Amino acid sequence: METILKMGLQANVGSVEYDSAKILSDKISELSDGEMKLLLYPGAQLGDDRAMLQQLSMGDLDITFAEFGRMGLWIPRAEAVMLPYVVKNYAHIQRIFNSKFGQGVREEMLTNFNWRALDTWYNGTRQTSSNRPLNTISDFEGLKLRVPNAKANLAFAKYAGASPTPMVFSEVYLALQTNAVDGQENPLPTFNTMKFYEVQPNLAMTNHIVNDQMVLISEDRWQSLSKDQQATITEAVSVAGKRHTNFVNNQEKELITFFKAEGVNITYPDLAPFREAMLPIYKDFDKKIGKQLVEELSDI
Ligand SMILES: CC(=O)N[C@H]1[C@H]([C@H](O)[C@H](O)CO)O[C@](O)(C(=O)O)C[C@@H]1O
Repeated sequence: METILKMGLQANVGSVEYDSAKILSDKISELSDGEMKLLLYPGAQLGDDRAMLQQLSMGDLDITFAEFGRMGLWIPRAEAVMLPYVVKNYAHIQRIFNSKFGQGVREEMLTNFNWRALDTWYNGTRQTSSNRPLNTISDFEGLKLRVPNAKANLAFAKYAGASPTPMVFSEVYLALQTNAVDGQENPLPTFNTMKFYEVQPNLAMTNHIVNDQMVLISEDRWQSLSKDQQATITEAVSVAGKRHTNFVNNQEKELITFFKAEGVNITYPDLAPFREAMLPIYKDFDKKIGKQLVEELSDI
């Protein structure tokens, strides 16, 4: 081996994201005949996504994952893509990523922050688990709902009427287990592999945020690779992404049966009241960004 790359991710070994990172790594080695290798640093051992993104900018890490909307911390308009109920499905996030708006964000990521977006995959639609059944939006009143350190998720919790509790991902299981919080929200593969179902007796299909999953490489690293090495990474990303998105789609169907068998009570609230409750988020965001951006993205 001669060219050694490093990838970091928050998700643990055993997660869909890790499984796909291992595919990346295996395909990079296979297609390069062992000349290239990808080392893997899971479980947020390097920090959270925000920290790993900075490490990519500095060249201390080569590859990491990030949602398009997470770019909003550095490129404010991108946040709109993570506001609850804006993105309808994966095909919609693909239209956004490929649109002139998406291209403009991707160019800014490369120019300012040394991030080259190679693809974006489907990471699932977030759902809300809890220690009591949630059948209507009114049931969110008083719910101590853990959220990531992300304003969109915090706003979902706030406008649903819950009491948002930001917390890093690695601390969630213990907080649920001890009832320090009453619930969390994440896609179903995550709810499975993090074992949150072991400590959450209810799951509500709020369908509130569609998460993509960009594969970012340091632009400096990319430019230093040969054309052959670039082709290897492009093909590895294509192979891994096809498998990732398909696995998430399959799991979103198959996991319902599994969670029921494990004793989880699954509820399906009417979502029209949830969508209505989120409208002030869009008005505020449009006011801050200076245009009707949420509506323009929703119509892309
Ligand atoms: C790429 C990445 O690290 N994604 C992580 C996301 C994002 O940080 C968040 O959605 C904001 O974009 O948060 C989690 O879902 C969470 O803490 O519940 C864990 C997940 O691994």
